[PDB]
Order: sequence, then C-alpha cells, then structure tokens
Amino acid sequence: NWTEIYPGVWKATVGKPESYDLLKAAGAQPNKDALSKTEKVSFPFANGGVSLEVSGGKTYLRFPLQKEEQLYGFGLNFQTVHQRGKILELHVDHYGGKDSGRTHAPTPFYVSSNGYGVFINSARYIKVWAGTGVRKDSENFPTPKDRNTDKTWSSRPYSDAVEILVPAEGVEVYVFGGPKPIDAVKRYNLLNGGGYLPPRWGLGFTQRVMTRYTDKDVEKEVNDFKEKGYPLDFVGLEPGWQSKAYPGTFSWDKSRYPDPTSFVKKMKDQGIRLNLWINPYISPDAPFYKEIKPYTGSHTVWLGLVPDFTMAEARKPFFNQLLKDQIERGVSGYKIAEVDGYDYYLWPDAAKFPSGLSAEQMRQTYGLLVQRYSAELYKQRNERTFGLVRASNGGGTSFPYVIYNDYYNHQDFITALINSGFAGVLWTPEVRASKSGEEWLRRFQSNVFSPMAMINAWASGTKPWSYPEVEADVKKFALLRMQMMPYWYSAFARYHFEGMPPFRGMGLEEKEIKDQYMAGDDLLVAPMFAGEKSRKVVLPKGKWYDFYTGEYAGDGEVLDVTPGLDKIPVYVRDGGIVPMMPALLNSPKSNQKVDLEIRYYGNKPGEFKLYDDDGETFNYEKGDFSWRTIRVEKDKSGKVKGSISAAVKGKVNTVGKVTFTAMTK
Amino acid sequence: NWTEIYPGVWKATVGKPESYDLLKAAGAQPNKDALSKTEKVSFPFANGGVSLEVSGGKTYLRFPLQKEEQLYGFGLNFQTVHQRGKILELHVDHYGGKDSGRTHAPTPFYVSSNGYGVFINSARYIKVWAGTGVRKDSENFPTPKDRNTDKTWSSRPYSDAVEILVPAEGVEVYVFGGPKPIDAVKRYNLLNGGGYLPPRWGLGFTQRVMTRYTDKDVEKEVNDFKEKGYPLDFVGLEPGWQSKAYPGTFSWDKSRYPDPTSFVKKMKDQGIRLNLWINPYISPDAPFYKEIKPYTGSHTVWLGLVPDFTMAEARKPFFNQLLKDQIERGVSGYKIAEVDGYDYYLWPDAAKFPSGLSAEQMRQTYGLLVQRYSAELYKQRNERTFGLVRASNGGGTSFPYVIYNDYYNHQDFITALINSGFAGVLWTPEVRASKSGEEWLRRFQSNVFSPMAMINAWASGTKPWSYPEVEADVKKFALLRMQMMPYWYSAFARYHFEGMPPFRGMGLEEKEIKDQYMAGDDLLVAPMFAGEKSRKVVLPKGKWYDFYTGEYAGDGEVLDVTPGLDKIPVYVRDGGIVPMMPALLNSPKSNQKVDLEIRYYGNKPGEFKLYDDDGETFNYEKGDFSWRTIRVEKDKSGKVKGSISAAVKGKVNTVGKVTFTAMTK
Repeated sequence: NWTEIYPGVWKATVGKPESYDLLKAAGAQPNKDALSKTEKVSFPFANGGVSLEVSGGKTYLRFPLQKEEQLYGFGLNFQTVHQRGKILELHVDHYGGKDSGRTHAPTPFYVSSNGYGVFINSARYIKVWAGTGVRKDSENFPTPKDRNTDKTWSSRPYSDAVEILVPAEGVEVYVFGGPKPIDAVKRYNLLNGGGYLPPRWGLGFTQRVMTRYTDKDVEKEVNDFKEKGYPLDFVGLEPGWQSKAYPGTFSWDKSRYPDPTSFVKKMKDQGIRLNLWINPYISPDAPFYKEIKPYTGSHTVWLGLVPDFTMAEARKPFFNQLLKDQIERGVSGYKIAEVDGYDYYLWPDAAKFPSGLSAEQMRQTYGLLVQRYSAELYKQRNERTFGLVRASNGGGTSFPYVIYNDYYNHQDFITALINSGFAGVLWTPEVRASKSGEEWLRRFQSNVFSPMAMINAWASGTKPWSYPEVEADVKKFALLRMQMMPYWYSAFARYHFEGMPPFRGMGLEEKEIKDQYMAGDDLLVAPMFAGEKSRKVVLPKGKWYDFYTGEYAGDGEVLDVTPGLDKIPVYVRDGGIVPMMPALLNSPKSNQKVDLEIRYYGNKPGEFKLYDDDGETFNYEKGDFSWRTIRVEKDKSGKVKGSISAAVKGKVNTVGKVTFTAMTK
Repeated sequence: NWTEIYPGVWKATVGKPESYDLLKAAGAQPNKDALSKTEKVSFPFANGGVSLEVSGGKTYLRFPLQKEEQLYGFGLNFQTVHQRGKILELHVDHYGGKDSGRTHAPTPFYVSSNGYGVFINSARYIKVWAGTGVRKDSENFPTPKDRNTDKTWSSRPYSDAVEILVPAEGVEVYVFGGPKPIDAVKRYNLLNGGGYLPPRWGLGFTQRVMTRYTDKDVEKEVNDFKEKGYPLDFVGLEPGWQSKAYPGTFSWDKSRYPDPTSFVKKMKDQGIRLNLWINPYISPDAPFYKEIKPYTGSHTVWLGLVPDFTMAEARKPFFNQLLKDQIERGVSGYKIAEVDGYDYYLWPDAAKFPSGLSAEQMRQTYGLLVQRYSAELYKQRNERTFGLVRASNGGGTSFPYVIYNDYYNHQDFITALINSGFAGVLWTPEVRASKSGEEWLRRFQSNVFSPMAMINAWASGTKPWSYPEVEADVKKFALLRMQMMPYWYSAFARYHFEGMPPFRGMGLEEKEIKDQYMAGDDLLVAPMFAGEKSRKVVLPKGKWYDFYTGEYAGDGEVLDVTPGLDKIPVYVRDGGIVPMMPALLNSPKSNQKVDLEIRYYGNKPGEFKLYDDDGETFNYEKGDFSWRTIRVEKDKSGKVKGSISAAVKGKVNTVGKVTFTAMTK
C-alpha cells in the first residue's frame, strides 16, 4: 500500500524488493526541504485499476490509463517523445539506432499528460508495455469485430493500462502527483536530490583535443584560442594522457605529459581547467592492478579488468589513484566513457562479480557508480566538478555529469535533448566534425543552447574556426554562450533547488513535437538542420518575441520561418528576461563583479530570479547564496523600467552595474 | 554430470530444472531404434572448459571453443549462417528484419564445424553469447594492448567460449556427438522423434486463394487448374471460410460455404484436398466460447481469447470443434497463423494463464502446442496431415508443419531455408506476388526446390499463370515438382527415419555461404534473384554435373554462371540419381503403380534408396514400407546399366516400369 512520504510523493513496497536498486546504487538523498515546499496534491490514481503482484519469480505492475492520456519518458529516447503504445525493455546500452529501451539512461520513470509520474526503483532490466495489452476482463474491452466483413477492424485494439514486468520477487515503486506533468518531474528530480549545482566554469566553452596531443600541443591550442578571441574554460584530454589506454593505467604518460603538475598549473594559471577521459577498465600496468584484481569481475572490457565498485576494496585503490595523481594536481573533472555498451564490448550478463551483484544490475548502474564516487572526491575538497558520462539511470539526477555519445544524427540529438527533461539526466548534442560549414554552424548553434557547449575533436582535430565559410558566426555563438552565462546559471540553480530540468519538451508549463525544446524558463528553441532553408515553429498560447530583434512573433500558432544561416530560431515568452554579462573569454572568478544587461522581451511585466554565489564551492550548502529578484516593464511612454532586489548582507555578491533593455520596440 | 542416454547423446541436469520445457511441451518421443543404430562416438568436450552452474536465480552455462571453430544454428535466422561472434536472445516472434534471436523458431540448438551440437531444453527466453565474452581467467586471455600506440589493438578481442544464460533455477542440457556436423543434427532430430513422414499429396502443389473466395470461387479455380494443365493437390482457404475471423468462430461461414460437407467432398472427388487457415484466438460467437473461457489467458489477441492449451479443459472444446466440424468432413489440414508475434499483437509477457504457466513459456511454445494437438487428431484417424505454422521451436522436429511468414526478401528467404536444416524445422520460401514476371519465376523456381510448393494468393489473387512473360516456364517448374515427387518423398523418408534434414547448408556432407543449399542428398541448388543475369556457384570437392544437360560442371571450384530466366542453377553430385515419375497433375493414389525414369548423373557408380509405402496412413509404423535400392553406372561402352532391388513380399508396391538414363553423355 501507498505511503505519502512527501507532499505529492507516494511509495509502495511490493513483495520482497532486492537489497540493491537504483537509489541505493546512486546514494541519492532526497531534498526534503524542497519537497516539503511543494503542494499537497491528491493521489493520482483515484478510481482503482492499480495492480501490484508478485508471481512466478517476477513483479507484475499495472497502472490505468484514460482515453485522453499521452505518456512521456522511459529514459533517453532519440526518435520518439510520445510513449503511449510503445513496448520497451529498459537496458543500459550505447544507442543503437532505434528506440527499444536500450539507451544511455533508460530511466524507469514515466510522466502522463494528466500530471502524474511513476518510478520503478529496480536495477534490473525492466519490460514495459505502455498501453498495448488488451485484457479480457478490462472495463474498456473493445467489442470483437469480424475482420472478414468489417472495415473498422483494428490491428491494434484499444489498450487501457501501462504494464510493467520486473524480474525480481518484489520492487519499490514511487508515484508523483501533479497537478501538471512538470510538477511530477520536479518531485521525481527532488527525490533524487535535485540536479547538481554546476560550477560557472562548467557552463563555459570546452574543447576536447586529439587523442595524441602532447602537453605542448595543448598549450599551443590554448594560445590559439586566446589569440583568436574565442572563449575557453576547460580542455578535454583524450586517451593519450594515459601511459596506456584500453585498458588504462590511470597515470600520466611520461613522453606526452612529462611534467603533469607543471602542465596542470600552467593551464590553470591561464584560466584553463582540464577534463580527463577515462574508461574504468584496468591495465596490468596500472599501479594498483595487483591490489584491485581480486575485486574485479570474471569478464574484461577491451582486455581490462572491471572493478566491482560496490566493494570498498575496489573503490579505495581506483579512486585513490585519481585523487593523488590527478585531482590533487588540479584536474577539474572527468569524461567517463564506455560504461554503456555495446553488448559485444561490455561484459555479458553471464559474467560474475565478487560482491555477488548480478552482472545485470552492474550493467544498469555502473555509470551511476562511477559518477557517484568520482563526484565525492571533489565534494570532500569543497570543490565543484562538471564532466561527461556515457551511461546513467534513475537515481542519477544529482550527479555532476552530462551524457554524450558516439552517435551523430542531428535530429535525433535534439530529440534526446527533449527527452533528457523527462529522464532526470542531462544530455549534450556535442559537435565533432561535419561535411559542410552549414552543418558545423547548425550543430554549434544547438549545442550552445544545451547543458555543455563543446567541440569534441578527439579524431577530427577541428576547432571552432575550422570552417571558414561560417567562422564569424561560430565565434558569435561562442561569445553568446558566455554572455548568457547568468541565464544558464540561474536555470541550473532551479534544477538543483527545485528539480526543474533546464532543457525540456513542449507543453510542460508550470501531436508530438520532436524538434523544439524550452531552454530555461523563457526560451523556446527550434533548431535548423543542414539542408533546410526553412522550418515550421509551433508556438504555445501566449505571446512570443524574436530572440534577436525583440519583435512580436506570434501567439498559439504555427510560423513558417526562414532564419538564415546566421540564426538559430529562438523565441522568448512575453515578459521574458535574459540577463547578459559581457562577452568574457573565461568564466568570472568568485571575487569578481560583473555587469549585467537585462534584456526584457514583450510588454507583460516580467520577473526573473537571478542566482548568485561563489560559483565553485559547496559553500551554498551552508546558505551562502542569494536569489536576486529582477523586475522589468515599460512605463506609460513605452520606456523600460527595471528593478533588482538588494544584495543580502554577508552573502557573495558578483553583480556589478545593472542596466535594462526593452527588446520589443 | 553427463549420462550417455543414446549413442552420441549425453544429458546433464543442472540445478532444479523447471517442470515444463520444450520436449515436454511437444510431447516429443525419441526414435530409440534409429538412435541405437548411430555410431558410439566419444564425448565432444574432452579437455575440460565446461561449466554448469546455478546462481542468483539463473543457470549459467559455458562451453569451450577452439580457434578453428565455426558455429551454426540458434534457430531460423534470415541474414546470417555463421553464428560465432553473435549475441542473441532466443525469443519466438515474427521476423523483424534482423537476426537478434527473435524469429519463428528460435531453436536453442547449435552445431559446431568440429562435429558436435548442444541443445538447451528450456521454454524460457534464452540469452546467448556465442564467443564474445573474454574472461580474465581464460587460458587464452589475449595480452592487453595499448590502443594509444599499437595499431594491432582489437575492438573485439579473442573469445574462447559459448556462454548461455537461462532464467531459471536449473536446466536440462543435451550434447550430441559427431564425428561430422550433420551427425550431430541427425541425432538431435532423432531425439525429437525424427521429421514427420509427410503424405505424398503434401509434396504436390498448393494454391491458397483470396480471403473472400466462396465455395463456387474455389470450384472455378480448381477447374481452371485442370483446364490449363497445372498440378494441384491442395487448396488453402484463408480467413473467409470462418463465419467470423480475428477472432474466429472455427465454424464454416453460411453465406460463402453454405454446404461444407458437400463442398469438401466435391473437391476431394476431384483429387483436391483443403487446408484451412486458423489463428487460435476465440470469438464470442464460437460455439465453445463459454465452455473454454475460464481456460483462457488474461490478455487477448485481436480481441480473441487465448486458450491455455496446456490444460485438457481448453484442448477438449477447441480440438473437438476442429474434429467434428472440419476434419470429419474431409479437411486435410491447417495453416496455423499468428502464434509468433509481433509483441504488440500477441499477449505481453505480463499476461497470466490459468494453468499457472508463465506467459513467456507460453509464448515460446504456443506454436508447438497447436501443432502437437492438431496433428494428434489426424494420427488418431490413421491419416497423415501436412500444413503450415508461423511458430515453432526445439521439440518440434516431428510435427507435420512447414514454417512460412509475412516477410518477403527473397535472399533472406533462401538464407532461412539454409538455416532450417540447423534448426530442426521445415521452412518454405512461399510465393505471393511480384513486380515482374522475372521475380515471379525466380521465386517459383526456388519454391519448387523446398518443403512446400505454394503460391499464397490470400491478397494478391495470383495463379501460377498470372505473369504472361514467364507462364510457360512456371508451368514447366510446376510439372517438374510433380516429376520429382519420388526424389522428395525419399528425402523426407530420410528426415523421418534418420533425422536427415532435406534442405541444408553447404559443408554438411555425411567463408559463409548464404545463397546455396543442398536439396536431398544429390542436388546443390543455387538460386538466382531478380535483377541478376549471373551469379557465382561454389562447388564442393568431387565432381558435379548440370541438372538439365548432365554435362560436367566442375570440382572444388567457383563457377560464374549465366543460366537464363528459364533455369535455376542446380548441380548433381557425381553418381547422383534423381528418380522421376510422369508429370501427373495430382499425387498418385496408394493403389496406383507409377513408372519411374532413373536419371543418373556423372560416371561414379550411383546408389539411391527409394522409399515406398501407401503415402497417406500410419501403416508404416507397423512396418508396411520398403526401401528399394537403385544402382546405376555406365558399362565399358558408356551405355547405362541399372538395377532395382526386388519388391518385398506383403508390402505396398507403387513402383511401375523402371527405365534408366545416363544424363552425362
């Protein structure tokens, strides 16, 4: 039966749940304070139709559906957003080109258009029939028809329930109330701890360089960024930083990085952080190999041992090496690769791990484990991190990682960004290479309207400026990313404090749209793809304004837009506010005041809550942060009038001179 | 541990096997006599490396591989024949366009090129890693390499074992000795009971007619066959024979079939048998609906109830209706459709059945159940049947059904025919429609070199003669099918008595070839596909002769062949014999003597065992059958010399005048 454990959050324990699951894997702590401030709402299933049973070694769940209902979620899908009528097996994997449930974060959480959500807290592979079963004893059992004579016969008759099968003798289930879909997602994310509060530097530009780069090659590339006037906060090092890779030594290569301490410091003195590639698979030449070997699984991945990170005996040596050899030299973070799949790379489900944990549960949670324990090392030092990971799951909302992959279809990259908001994880549609300048720019445009602005040149060697046809426009979008930092930072603060995903699908205000997303509270983004001169944009009710010119765009209608190569279609809600700092090339330091220009759109009076703190430590946990309320409207004459609430005694204040701009003439 | 239960057959019971499995589902009885006559051979795993364990609710199996080894089988695959390096989940389904283990007969049986086989007797979904796992404690653990510096680094390092995971607390496993791959397949098939011994009429031509045909429409089509001089033994009726379909009444429609008894008799008096389409899903208008309803599952398929055929209470009413309303009127057999998938048509794994059997095991065996109990009704009447089914599995070798599907890629249709020989089931690459006469003929050509010569015109309304460009050649191939009846019948006798699959891949004498198959003992078939003027044919060592002209073709070499539209490339082994009866339009009756022309190929002295019995009852089980030994060679002058062994006192003898022809001038 259902215990209301928080406002709008109910928990049921069915049968005998397993001792390991997603929340336990992640060590996810609920944000009780934030949850306590959400509305009491009533239980979303008010008219029965809920069934929870254990039989033949499995847990059978059924949740009812109404005729109107559409469903969202079930993880990081790339080709679909509406989930009703889909059949899935949720299974961590590298994305394979179709939506089957095999994906980087196959989060067992779904949301209904009626404003509720359901989370199945199991680390097993989970089967989902999202309204396909037609039960003989249903209250909505359609009348049988004779296909021989009746042209209305249906090959897929009406189904009135979500059915879920968990291969275990019980399970914990959570249900989240509304009243809106976004309310259920926020409560889910808060139950997970809220999103990570990223460092400001994490929201700047990152360049990953070719595998083979030496320390000298990186220093030169850094100098070229500076010389050309492009932003850069952190550089990604790829497998060549290690003395061996696939499998790895987790130790700096002596020929390419002869003096790691000096290198890391030189970069940091120029404002440049480093983010290091790893996969967690262990070389016989790693310095902790012999120590860790008894605490690794039966099967290897690219001839590397697989640590059982549920065991302290594997974690201590692995994470001590990261700490001592890298983090204590100044390394800012990691890119955790190849913790997803494919099945022919990773260990089989037939593998055995020394803790006794099934290879299945290990597969479902390995990404979560590496995120968890790596993030801890930074938190212990009162320092934020921000990096990349190729696998996550339910339980992972609070971790400082963005999902990326080795797939590349641009349309599908945007669809995954939409679905990230339903999945309790972050996703970046990264830029690598391109056949044309046009495609390079379209990809860069969408990428700067995402969790992480990044070119990953591991194989391509490209730089922002590598395509001369679009060079000037790429630079503009790179500088825009920096100017928007206060907007993004505030959105990420909402993710942390309120559970509000910073990127999400349409229809999520507080037919399927697979190619538009909200970015923060105020911006509707509708990317162009290479080869297109124009697209349609579906605007929600309420008035919207062009991001660039401030001019009225529309209201609850469809636009045909021909933006040009130099613009990504972006629209701002009436009264929407985007605070802009100067076009700095490096994120500003905690002791640095920064001017803001408050760009105000439309005519409805606007209100924006600007988040402010030191941008890099966990001092915010002790209360050292502020929300500055910004209000803007136009007076009788049509002239802009703005205010900002007063700085708070004793708190960090990085807000400099504030000016206001009415974008809508 | 391993009990030698028959010559070259070993059984191990690991843990606690489930009470239901594939062999029990099928009620498969071993052919002990035939098995007792195979060679004692030694256990195929002589040097350890075999592991059988139960852990965490699952059964983990590992079987070693050597460097040389290639693997075949794992069911009815459509795009692959070599299985080493593949990962599969064996799951009954309609084929979905790729080889994942989801297919009509996902037989959990594999064969090695080293001459052994392994069968996993579980009715669960079974996961297979066929040499992809790389174990840290392997005796062949490759040396780790540094991908940063070593260009020989492998993304898929060497794997030395087949690994299998069964989701249950134990399992029965069978191992089959050699010394050749074909020996292991034969023993597997014999353990299943051997193949069904089909009626001769089952090897004739069958036409399935459009869904809507009335009794009068069928009588006319029959008259057109006769008038045009095309063969026909049985007509397929499609869903319109029932008063309702999807779901079904299992009762003759009163408007389209007003007098069933008279109709069936009229057809039978003209030599024409009937084969009726069913799916097993029950209409509220079926006459046994109320009786059967408590013995049906929770979920419906196209609004039809799903009988639990493991319960006598479901079988009795269902099969009594078939018996009384159809079989006792003269109906010869059935086409059992839609017992495979897709997942969105069939019941979810979350469904519940009144016997308590998991929906999973029901999914894996439903085809087997319908085959089993329907075949029984015929056997009880001392009458053979022969029909079609869209799902089978391990345990199904002995049933009188051929697999077909609703897919159509021709290349893949031939690949499935190859893989049928590894899977213990029969498959027909059926003909339906085509965009060109060329394609129609190429499809008809391969189809008459298969288990069932059939056009399925359920939607297309086509007849053999519907494409005028190729009409004359289709007729020739239809008549050839009849003339070859003694060849096919004898091959099917070998399937029954010896386990020898009548259609099989290359290299199976007693790189991957996906487009040639052996048909009987003597014929190598290499189909053309539409759009091709020529193809390569890979001939095994030993001499081969052109089927049509008898001329030497080659020996252990590759040919480039341009056969023309009018020929399918077929080659005959040196000394090969094809007995030919006259081009009859209807299969000959049990009391009818038939002349044979013995077509003898090459110069090596040949020997052929001609099977003979009444062709339609189970009297053969009481010993009323003969094998007539035919020997042929050319004398000194190069003139043919032949013999046939003497007819056996008291036995059926349908052999008339016998003449001999040396095809190789």
